[PDB]
Amino acid sequence: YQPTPEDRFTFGLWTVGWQGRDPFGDATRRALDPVESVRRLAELGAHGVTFHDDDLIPFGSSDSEREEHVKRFRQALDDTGMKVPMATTNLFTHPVFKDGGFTANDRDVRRYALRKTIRNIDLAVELGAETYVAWGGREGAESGGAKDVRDALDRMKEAFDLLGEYVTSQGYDIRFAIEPKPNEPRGDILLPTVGHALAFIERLERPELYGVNPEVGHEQMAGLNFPHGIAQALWAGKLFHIDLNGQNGIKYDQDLRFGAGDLRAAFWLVDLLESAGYSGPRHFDFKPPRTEDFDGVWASAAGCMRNYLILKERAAAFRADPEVQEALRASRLDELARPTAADGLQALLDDRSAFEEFDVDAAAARGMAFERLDQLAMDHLLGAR
Amino acid sequence: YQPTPEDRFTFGLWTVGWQGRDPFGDATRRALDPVESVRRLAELGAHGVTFHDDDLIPFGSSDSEREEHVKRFRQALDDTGMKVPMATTNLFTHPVFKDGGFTANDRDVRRYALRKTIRNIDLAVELGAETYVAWGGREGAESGGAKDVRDALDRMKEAFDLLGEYVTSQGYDIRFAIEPKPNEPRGDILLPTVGHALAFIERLERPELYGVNPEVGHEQMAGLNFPHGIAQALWAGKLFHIDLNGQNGIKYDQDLRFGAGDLRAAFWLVDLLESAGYSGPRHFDFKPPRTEDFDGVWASAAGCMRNYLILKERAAAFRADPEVQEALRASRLDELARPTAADGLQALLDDRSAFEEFDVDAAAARGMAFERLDQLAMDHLLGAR
Amino acid sequence: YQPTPEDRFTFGLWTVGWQGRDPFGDATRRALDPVESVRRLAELGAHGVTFHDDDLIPFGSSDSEREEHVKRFRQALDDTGMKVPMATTNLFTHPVFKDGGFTANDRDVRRYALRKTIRNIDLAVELGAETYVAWGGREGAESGGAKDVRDALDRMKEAFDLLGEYVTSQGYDIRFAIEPKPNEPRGDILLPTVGHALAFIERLERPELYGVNPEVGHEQMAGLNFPHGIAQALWAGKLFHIDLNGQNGIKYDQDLRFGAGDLRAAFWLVDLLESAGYSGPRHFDFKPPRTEDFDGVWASAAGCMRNYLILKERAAAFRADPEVQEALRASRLDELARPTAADGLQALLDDRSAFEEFDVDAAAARGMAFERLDQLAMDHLLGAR
Amino acid sequence: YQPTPEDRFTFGLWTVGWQGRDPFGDATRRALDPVESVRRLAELGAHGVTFHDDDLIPFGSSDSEREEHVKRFRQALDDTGMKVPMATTNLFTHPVFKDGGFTANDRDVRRYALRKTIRNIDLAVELGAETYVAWGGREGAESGGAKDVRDALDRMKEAFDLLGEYVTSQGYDIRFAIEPKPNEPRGDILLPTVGHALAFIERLERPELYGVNPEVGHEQMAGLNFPHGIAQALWAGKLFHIDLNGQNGIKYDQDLRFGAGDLRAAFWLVDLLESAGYSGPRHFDFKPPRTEDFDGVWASAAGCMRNYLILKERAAAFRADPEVQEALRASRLDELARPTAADGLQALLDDRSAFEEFDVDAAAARGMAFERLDQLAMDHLLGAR
Ligand SMILES: [Mg+2]
Ligand SMILES: [Mg+2]
Ligand SMILES: [Mg+2]
Ligand SMILES: [Mg+2]
Ligand SMILES: [Mg+2]
Ligand SMILES: [Mg+2]
Ligand SMILES: [Mg+2]
Ligand SMILES: [Mg+2]
Repeated sequence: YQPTPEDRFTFGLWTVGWQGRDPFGDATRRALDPVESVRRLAELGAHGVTFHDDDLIPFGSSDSEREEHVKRFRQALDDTGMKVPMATTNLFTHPVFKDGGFTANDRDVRRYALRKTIRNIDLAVELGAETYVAWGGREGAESGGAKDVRDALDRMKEAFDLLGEYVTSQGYDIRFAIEPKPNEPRGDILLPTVGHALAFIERLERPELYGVNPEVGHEQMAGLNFPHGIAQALWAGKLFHIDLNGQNGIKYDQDLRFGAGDLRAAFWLVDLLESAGYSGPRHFDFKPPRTEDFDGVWASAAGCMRNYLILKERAAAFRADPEVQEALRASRLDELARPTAADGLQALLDDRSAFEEFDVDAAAARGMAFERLDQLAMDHLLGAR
Repeated sequence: YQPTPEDRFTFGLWTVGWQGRDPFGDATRRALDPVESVRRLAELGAHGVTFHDDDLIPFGSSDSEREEHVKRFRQALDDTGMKVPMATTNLFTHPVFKDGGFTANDRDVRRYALRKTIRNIDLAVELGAETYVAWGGREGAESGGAKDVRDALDRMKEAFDLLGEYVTSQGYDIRFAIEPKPNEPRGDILLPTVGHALAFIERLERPELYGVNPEVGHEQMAGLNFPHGIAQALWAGKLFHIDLNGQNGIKYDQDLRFGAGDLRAAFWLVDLLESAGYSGPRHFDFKPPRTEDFDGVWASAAGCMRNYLILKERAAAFRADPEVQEALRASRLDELARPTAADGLQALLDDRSAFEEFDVDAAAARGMAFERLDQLAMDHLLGAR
Repeated sequence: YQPTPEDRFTFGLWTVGWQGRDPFGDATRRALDPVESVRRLAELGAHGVTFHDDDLIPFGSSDSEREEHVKRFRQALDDTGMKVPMATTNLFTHPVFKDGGFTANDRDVRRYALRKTIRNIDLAVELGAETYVAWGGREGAESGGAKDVRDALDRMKEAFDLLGEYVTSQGYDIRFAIEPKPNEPRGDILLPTVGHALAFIERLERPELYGVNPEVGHEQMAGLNFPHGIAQALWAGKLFHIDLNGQNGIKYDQDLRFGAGDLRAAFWLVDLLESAGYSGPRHFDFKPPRTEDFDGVWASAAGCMRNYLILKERAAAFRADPEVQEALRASRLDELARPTAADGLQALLDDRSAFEEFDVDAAAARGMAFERLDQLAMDHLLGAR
Repeated sequence: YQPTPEDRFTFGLWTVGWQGRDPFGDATRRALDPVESVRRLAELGAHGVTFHDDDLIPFGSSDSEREEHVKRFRQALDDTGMKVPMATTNLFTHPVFKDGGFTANDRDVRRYALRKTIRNIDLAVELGAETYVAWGGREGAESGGAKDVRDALDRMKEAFDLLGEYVTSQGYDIRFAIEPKPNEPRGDILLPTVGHALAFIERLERPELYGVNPEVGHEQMAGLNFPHGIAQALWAGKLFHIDLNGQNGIKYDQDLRFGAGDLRAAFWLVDLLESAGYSGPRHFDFKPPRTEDFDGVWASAAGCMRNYLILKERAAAFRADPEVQEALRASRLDELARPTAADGLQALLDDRSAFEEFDVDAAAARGMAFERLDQLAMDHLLGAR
């Protein structure tokens, strides 16, 4: 189960670089130089890395310092063959963003947030990124009167429209991906789920430029089914990027390594991505627990990739098993894929077998055989066949 | 705090008529005749009632029995002045719907579900309903392989497109409202939140015909902020109807009377509906607890309306208080309503006060004054001013 | 992975016998004769069955009808070799119990609940049960003023004390097990978790007679770690019985087959029960989903036992792996088992290496190596070694 | 609604002193001198303050620096009349505690944790504290193999037994209170709820020395009913202290000001504390949101006390209303307080009115009248009577 760069596994600089500061504790690890992270991730078999502006260039850097930070980083990419497929903006750490960036109540903060974003879009394009992610972690509220949400959505649409005007006027070949999260660090965050983000995109001026960047743990913080939400994003043509990690139910954002948390949900996710032919990066947004030293950091990162590859093998074995293929027919998955009424509305209205002469009791007696099918999936996941 | 029919309070026949059967217990109340419910709700000051087909016409009724059930019902409406603003279809009780209606794996069940729906659309229009609600309570799954969600969404879109073709060909003046719910009775339900439903509507052939019917308790079963979701639905122009009740957190669907559950969320909801000028029915989808006899049924229904009227008074007093109006300016709600960059993208890029000369430390030091504002809201809710 | 009666797998009559009625739907399966269930479970390799009084003897049965129902049941046990290790009382289905049994506000209902329980204790002893379970599903409230919880706990203690007086005066060799549940069907249920039940037992007059009957899905409805709670019950010497099933997070009580839901938690549970030497029944309290016909009922029951046996093999392989044993030493699980201060309080106070000369920075730098250990557990669960 | 020191309102130094650093953001406020906090809280009408050792004496302070920090603090207490009723130990911030204090896998860390605690017990007694709180925020795990919970509970019992030996040998008049929390910052925390903590205390060598310090928001992070848990703690005689704040459901620990979050639960809590005659401190463990400047800090602290006093008035008015007193009799709260069987077991067995001649249908038909009672409580809370 050895990863190769062809598997397209990517990691944020902020993931293996997390120093372990949590709301009740100080850092347990020293800071990692971005160049060392790139080198160490390349040896593990990763394809590339991603970054926030402030991960790569310390906040408040002079233009001269900025140029040398980028130059060092580019040299590490050239030495290793790593790519940078995605970049994003930090609009959440600095105190100025305490009430948001794009939807801060203060207008001057909103204009600053846009300029900070635009400057990193230029850098991302220079480094070859294809996707630009926006996680509005500070957009939201702890109390009801603090934020008029209709006005906030007006401001959010205004910001993303301006960003789309900028990339189209510059001729950039980059697309945007909105990352939803239901809560934390704000009491409630705007666009809290995949669904809310997909709905918002359809009101932007150039919807074709925007998709979603869903994260396993974030949808699970609302108790939702992550594979179901990914299926709706794929159905809409909007899965531009994906963040993989693990989460144990409804609680604080744990960012466990992928495969931890809800293991069966991880299996059904990999089954779906591989069956659908998703061709984007398999990106890990995770935190090595602060109990770990640097050896544990790299073990946890390796485990992300290993677990994806194990689940990929088991899902493929499941779908290729002739006994599973007949169980899928026994449960009428083949009929689900067939149109309900390709004969049209009038023919349906005239069809007495659809109502007047439909035997509801005979249809109701037909078992779905879902439990046999699900035990075949369990046996395949566990390697018990 | 006396309701009048001008307040537009409506109730489902199935609400006060719930006999108290739950998954662990038998019914504690006898069945109510729809005619008696209409009479008793009119005396309490309700505006009208809503129904599922099977609430009004017992399943399996002959055409002759059907005509007399409707005739009796219409006479009660004429005697009381009650209206019927909304109707819906039962696609969840009968065993034939155990794997769904519109997205059942069996194609013949899906065609039956469409014919059952179309027949009740005709009845709804005859009784004057303006909105037709769809709650897909059986659309979903308990296990991952049972339902290919991309195929299921294809079938769901096919069903709603056929329904829109039917109403437009018949010249009906009725619109559809999709009611989301995250889970129960299926392990996960398709279109689980307001957001997912809004996103789905934008892929239908005639999106102008479809909106949402959100329910307080359902969004709270995913831990989401119900007033925030309503604000996004209003922003999109899609709040066609609303279901009011109460829910104590993430658990089974409690359907408590409105004002029970999360009281502060009820206050912010009423504030938003009244400020936005929502003019549709204030519909209660609630269950009088099975501890109650019929006197308790009518007390619980009266309490729904009373709590709405109390909260309406307190929210109005909050917004009209000059001290609250200056607190809103102190927290810069006025600036949130002003465009970020009406001067345009180029002017923003050329504005040195937006980045090069922006004083981030001075802006970061400005307090938001949100806690004073929220205590003014608490004082108004509690009548402590 | 074939079960034998030596594995001690047991099932409630109400599990495979569940007809599929849920709060929104009618039954999808016909009722099962208890004699047929006993026969079919014996062929699958079960050890025995459990029952509520009303599962075996329809409510309101004459003494003559009661005798023939028991006689038929006993003959099926004799023909198959099945045992009855546990019995319990239905104090939740009949409308008279709508506000509780032992803690109903009406005193005459509380006395009736005690007499109904005592009559089934006699039957349980006659059939050889060693454990008598109490699930107070109706003990609780939907509103704050309905139930004074201090008075309710007085009544709950009074009921269990009277039951302990009864069994000791009759010379019965049977013990009680309290089954906690946080909510459903009441809005909040008294003694909602394993912890609350353990604490309550220590205030009874004869605490040695009472332990807990925890259920996987119930602790997960509060978001708690089920293996951790089982460990505390074992530590206290109070794990008298256990209910095995599956649950997908915080929502309605799903009662999925064991191994579904949180698969990793099922692995750690089996590891703990087998390591600790738990010798009681492995009881399944689960519902075959109402999508299934009778073939699916028996497939789902077989899957309960199969999943336990697979996890038992993988946990045993994990603990016997020499590489796992050195990883446990690397993470200092051996030091956790050693007393902190067997030298005593005074020696600890005089030990300068414990404070004055303790090198906190060197200790803080030691990694715990927990992520390597957890990936070894994942590899063993998945059969990737 | 003006607080006086007779109301016994207390605040932790770490509450108003929280600088606003969260897991995704830097501090938004400068650090407060403990002496200034004492002065400002005294002017607001607080009774006293509480502290962790490291709040008052920076970690790593020399004995000489330690003496001057305490001397300054004592002078502020003398100048203002503020008391110190509670103190606690920081066993969670420093990296050395990353795997726990009392239950760390490393034995030398566990011995250090005990010595750090004992040194602050001496200081607490010197400053007059009556209660010593222990919050084991780092005791727990993110993965199943990292922590054998039976061994961890052995170590936890060993630590608390040693602490009880220390206070009894020194002749101190101080008692311990264990503060439960279900999760955060560890993935699962040991003793996660009030119930688990009460059960654990009964296995200590001197149980009379230990009680609980429950926190509103912590029990709500498991979806539990906080007034119900407080009632069980009072019933057991173990409510030694209480932490008041607000929480919006199952998510990260919000620590909102008291009265925010679940407002109805706050009403029922105040009703219970006042009815039961709880005479300990009303302690606020809350965080002014990081959106606020120092004016907002003091507004949020004032709001804690104001909301308690408003709810106290409304609960008193509820219980004194003659119409509420007859509604309580209508719902048979008076019968709940009467023994079920003071006549004894034999008389109950001989009572034919309890079973043979009990009319279950007549009893089942009696409504509980709980909804009328709950609307009277709502009207009183809202000042609508
Ligand atoms: Mg995350
Ligand atoms: Mg992410
Ligand atoms: Mg509902
Ligand atoms: Mg509804
Ligand atoms: Mg259950
Ligand atoms: Mg059970
Ligand atoms: Mg807290
Ligand atoms: Mg606390």
